[PDB]
Amino acid sequence: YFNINYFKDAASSGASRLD
Amino acid sequence: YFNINYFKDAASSGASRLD
Amino acid sequence: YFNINYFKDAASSGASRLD
Amino acid sequence: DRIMQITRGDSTISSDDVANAVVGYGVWPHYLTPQDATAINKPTQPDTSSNRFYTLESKHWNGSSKGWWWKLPDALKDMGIFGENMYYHFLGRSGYTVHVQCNASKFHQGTLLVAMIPEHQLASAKHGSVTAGYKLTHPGEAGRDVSQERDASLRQPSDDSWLNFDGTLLGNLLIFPHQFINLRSNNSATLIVPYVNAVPMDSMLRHNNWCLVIIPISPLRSETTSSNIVPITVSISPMCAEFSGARAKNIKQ
Amino acid sequence: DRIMQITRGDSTISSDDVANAVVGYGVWPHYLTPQDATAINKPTQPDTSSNRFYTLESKHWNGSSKGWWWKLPDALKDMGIFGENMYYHFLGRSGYTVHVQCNASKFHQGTLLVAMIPEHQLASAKHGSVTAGYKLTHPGEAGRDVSQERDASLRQPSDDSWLNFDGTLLGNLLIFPHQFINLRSNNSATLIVPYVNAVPMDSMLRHNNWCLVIIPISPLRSETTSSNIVPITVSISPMCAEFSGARAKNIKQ
Amino acid sequence: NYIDEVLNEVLVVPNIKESHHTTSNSAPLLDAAETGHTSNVQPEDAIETRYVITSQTRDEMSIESFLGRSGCVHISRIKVDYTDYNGQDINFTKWKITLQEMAQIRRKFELFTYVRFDSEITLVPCIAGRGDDIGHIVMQYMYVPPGAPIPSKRNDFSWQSGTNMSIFWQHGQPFPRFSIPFLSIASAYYMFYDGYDGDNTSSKYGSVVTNDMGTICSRIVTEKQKLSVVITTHIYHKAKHTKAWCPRPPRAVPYTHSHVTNYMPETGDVTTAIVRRNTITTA
Amino acid sequence: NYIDEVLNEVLVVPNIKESHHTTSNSAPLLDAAETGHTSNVQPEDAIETRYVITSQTRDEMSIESFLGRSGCVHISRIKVDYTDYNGQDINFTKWKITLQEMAQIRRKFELFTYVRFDSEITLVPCIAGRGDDIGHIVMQYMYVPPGAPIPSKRNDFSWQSGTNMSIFWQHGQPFPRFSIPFLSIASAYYMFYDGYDGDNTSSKYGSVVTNDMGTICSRIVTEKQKLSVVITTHIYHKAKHTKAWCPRPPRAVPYTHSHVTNYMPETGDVTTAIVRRNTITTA
Amino acid sequence: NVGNVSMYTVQLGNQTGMAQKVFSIKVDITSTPLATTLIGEIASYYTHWTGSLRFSFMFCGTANTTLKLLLAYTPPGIDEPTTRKDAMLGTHVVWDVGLQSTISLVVPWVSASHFRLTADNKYSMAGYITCWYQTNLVVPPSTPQTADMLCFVSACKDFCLRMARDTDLHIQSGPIEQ
Ligand SMILES: Cc1cc(CCCCCOc2c(Cl)cc(C3=NCCO3)cc2Cl)on1
Ligand SMILES: Cc1cc(CCCCCOc2c(Cl)cc(C3=NCCO3)cc2Cl)on1
Repeated sequence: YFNINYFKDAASSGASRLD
Repeated sequence: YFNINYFKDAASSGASRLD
Repeated sequence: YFNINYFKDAASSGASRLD
Repeated sequence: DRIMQITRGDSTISSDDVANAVVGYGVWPHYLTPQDATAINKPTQPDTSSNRFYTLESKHWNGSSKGWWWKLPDALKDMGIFGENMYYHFLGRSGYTVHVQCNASKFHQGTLLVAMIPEHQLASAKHGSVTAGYKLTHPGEAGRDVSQERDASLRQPSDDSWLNFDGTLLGNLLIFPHQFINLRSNNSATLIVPYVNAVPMDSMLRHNNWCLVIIPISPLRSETTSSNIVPITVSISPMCAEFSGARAKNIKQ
Repeated sequence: DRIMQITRGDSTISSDDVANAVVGYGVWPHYLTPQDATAINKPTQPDTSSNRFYTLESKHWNGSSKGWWWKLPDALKDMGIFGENMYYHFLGRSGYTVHVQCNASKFHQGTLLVAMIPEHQLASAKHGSVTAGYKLTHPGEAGRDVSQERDASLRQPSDDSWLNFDGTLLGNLLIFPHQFINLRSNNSATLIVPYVNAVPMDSMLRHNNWCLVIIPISPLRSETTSSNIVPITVSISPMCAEFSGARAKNIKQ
Repeated sequence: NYIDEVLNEVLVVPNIKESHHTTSNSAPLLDAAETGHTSNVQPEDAIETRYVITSQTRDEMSIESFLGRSGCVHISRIKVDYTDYNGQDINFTKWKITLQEMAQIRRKFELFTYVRFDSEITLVPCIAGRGDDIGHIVMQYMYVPPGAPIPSKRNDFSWQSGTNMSIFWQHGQPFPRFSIPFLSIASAYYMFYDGYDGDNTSSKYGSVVTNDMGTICSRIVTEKQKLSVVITTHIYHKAKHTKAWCPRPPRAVPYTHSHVTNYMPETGDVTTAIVRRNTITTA
Repeated sequence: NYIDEVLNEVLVVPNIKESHHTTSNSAPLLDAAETGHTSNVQPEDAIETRYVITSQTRDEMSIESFLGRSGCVHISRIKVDYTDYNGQDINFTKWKITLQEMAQIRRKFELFTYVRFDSEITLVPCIAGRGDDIGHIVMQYMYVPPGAPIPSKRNDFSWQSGTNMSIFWQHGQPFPRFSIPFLSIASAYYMFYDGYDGDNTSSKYGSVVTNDMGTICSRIVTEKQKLSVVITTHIYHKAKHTKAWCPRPPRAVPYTHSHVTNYMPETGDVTTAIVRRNTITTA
Repeated sequence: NVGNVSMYTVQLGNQTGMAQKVFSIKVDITSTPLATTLIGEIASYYTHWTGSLRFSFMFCGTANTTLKLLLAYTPPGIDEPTTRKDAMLGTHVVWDVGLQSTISLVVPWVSASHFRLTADNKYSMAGYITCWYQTNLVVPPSTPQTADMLCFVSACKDFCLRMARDTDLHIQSGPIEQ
């Protein structure tokens, strides 16, 4: 389960990723 | 996540879009 | 229903499997 | 066939009679792998000169005997080379071979239970939170118990057998790698055991991984002259010894 | 370029200045071959844990200094592991690396002649057929001479330098593997030396194969405070050590 | 997989074949147990068996259904005070990370030498009303690894958890639960140990030199209330994704203290579960 | 990705190869640190290393797991009054937008010159009952950017939020949380600054000329109640999707005041964490 | 010394005796003098540490000056060595002061537990490092006879930390005003 930005804005999202 | 108008009527929906 | 590790980390997950 | 031959150093042992041999957890002792490792230095691996057949101090098997144990990383704190490399290095890792010899005649009756035990945290003889003392879980070739007497001032373990010294009905002890010495068939007991521990190489001084126990189950019974003494002799062989974390030298105690 | 780096054990040595290095008889030290061998047992070869960079006791370079020697098989009769394996085994064989460090400033003037010598049968200081004593050709890290005083009751060698202690005009000594330490260019001296002896493996106790000598040729001369002490430090590394003929253990002396 | 896993038929036991009589040489019933090995004899060997197709799974006999069950391992208690709030060492709990502090489950592991696992963890706060109204009693649990500022008292600076974990539970909202990675510098958790702190004839020896893994300093955030209370936040623990190495004989003597084996009761003779018989002849 | 990300094996560290001895010219152990650069020497260089395949991730050593953790940055308090409701500057809180108003976390950033992030934000109201019954105490938080009508007192006209954000929390319903874009006219948040307001020998100088970003005027909507209360709404903050530029030496002197560096304690000698030794010779 | 800068320099002295000792510190990276260091200051943000470490020393001596120190890493197991010989027996590096100036000493990773605790712990004791004279500090005429050496510590690619936790090295026995 993931990438389901339930919210529109980007500022709202999980902790980013890593690379 | 989106376009899941959980409700029937159109009056009920998120803030429209932009174009 | 399964394999939906709603959480990121692995330490968080159901009881493992069997094999 | 029962006969067995074993060669470890410059040393060899024979036995014209035996009860197979046992490999602890069905794993054969070997050297550490660059996968499970952690340290960074090149381990010194004395071959032969170290992992050879050292024989300890012998003991008497009494009709009053109660049992005796030796703690391995420790039993050879004096056995040349191995037992020096122990003291010169921080990290030590090694597996063993235990040859337990105890003969008498076919007119004798007796039974010895031999067992090795990973992390044998003994219990103190005294109620409380006081743990056994160092200096007493570090006997040496000589081993411990016999059925001996001692200061109760010392944070002294349990000389108590039936509870396993750890307080687990001996008899479930059969879960640890073991075998007996039924004087009517047997002659020896041979345990072989790899390196078991949550760490790739531990402190040969602070931590004793293997603990060995020999316990008279059915009491020795002859009809001979008590001039006839039936010792019990233990012989051991570090195997795949590996050391590292070289430096000054600890100190004897 | 003069800088040099050497790595032998868990040990490494550096030198921001040097006079090449020398390989004794142009042969690099290595392990014994099943051709020239003789013994029958599998030699123990402590790697790293043994053939590493041991540094001895340091010494003072005086305007009254006369010279000092160390005998190799012997200088490390205490150096951990190597020097235990020595005592536990009959046959021992090994080659070395000698790092001789001695700095001072570019305002100092001095010259040290360093040399190794196969079979350095010293002469006694006293006329006769009495050979030097054991106990005195077996000094240890500490070395011998300095310009010291001692009992003439002891079957004592020749503290005599110019004769080479063996009675060969020092100066022809240049025939043995050597180099100097001319404080105006040099900093150290590095000798590397294989195993030379009519036998594949000798007695590490009775026989010292290599003998090392350091002799002040041109006397140390500064114009500084004699608060400025200019030591001389020797470091050694058994290389390709190999042992065999395991057993009890000799005894210290 | 499903069916086999839903029907729970993953680890099935063999069936008992049919036998006939044997008037033959090799006697399987005879082995010498001194070899330390275990016999291999079966029904079919000893008797004239029939034919039973089995259907018993050894699923529930897995270190995960043996271990993977929540158990009280600690009962944090706070007899609040309103008289002196804050003060040193008050109204906030702290407790050393471990298991041996409470039986039944301690028992259970100890069945093995080494163990490894991700732990579940659940908190069951229960608010006892000693007043005529409990208000809104918020709560803060958190975890203090080594070496870390452990609250001296109730509002330190450590309750800011700028980089620590603090779970918050407010009366009504359900039980707090969460999980955790396997925390050990070692490849496995040492249930036991035959090591010490050092050569100091006064050094520590046990499971314990190897388990200083925390502590928990607690807090009831809400501030001063009128009508008193007492909070009892129960700490349950579950082992998920477990492994075990080298089984041991179970414990038969009621312990005392943790991180030790010690049984030697205060005076009372050492008691065990074994029962006494009049005679071996009749059971 | 998954495995690597679930197993947390994204940033792995190299292993320690095997070495042999070196009786050679180039001496890697010798470099001149005056170049201001950093040495590059390793185990394998200095010793006769072995071979260890590593397995440690530098995942948790990422500006996101270093920064991305919630921390108390403010504790809004309201000692209600029923005597005078409304009145000027009462029963409603307002507080200037910032971090430096409270350590542990202030500390943490300050480790870098510039920083940028979307902020999480959570509110943890705790209602202390000073009465025999707290009723239903609704709440209104909101945000007053510059220049905006900041409530003079409790019911202004600004609590209509016709175009502002006001989050509402009613006793029972969980903690209010929300998130936020990176608010700065600048490409990054200035943790520091070596600028001033102007040439006015009375101008401001610090982190601060560049951070007038708000304030928060608070409100307990419910009206007049009977039995009193005191509300303490804790403000936690988390940094999600963070970046950092030009690291700095950590802080070792307990600060005082925010938007300033000033350490100079009130009388007390400036204290630091360094400990004193009797002698260098023994540690 | 401590509240000043000197608190950073180590003067290499006279030494009437020979083979004498300079200093020592212990390796447990969360232990003053270490701790405060960019590393230490940090490590104190995590519960566990691991890998090798690097100690570097620099000669703020003179040009015409000369010396040779012996630095050593005494792994965990025993007591910080009282004597050089005893310490030379383990991990070390002879340092020849010269045209270079910086010698970097590596601290291999020797441990039982793949990982060590950042918090003071008798178990996870990393050991000691010490420095002694190999030769001396010789200076030709009219050059000072004491001089300093600066010392530093950076990590190794070995290195890695975990289990974030709040720091040690900073108690805000404040508050903080406005
Ligand atoms: C023996 C033995 C067994 C174990 C297992 C140890 C597992 C750690 C306990 O896990 C918890 C942690 Cl790390 C934190 C909290 C916690 N509750 C509120 C804050 O932190 C609770 C538990 Cl059960 O250790 N020695
Ligand atoms: C230094 C430094 C660090 C920062 C970060 C500033 C981030 C802004 C704070 O974010 C909040 C906002 Cl914009 C509003 C509210 C809010 N709570 C109730 C109403 O508004 C809370 C927070 Cl933490 O600024 N200077």
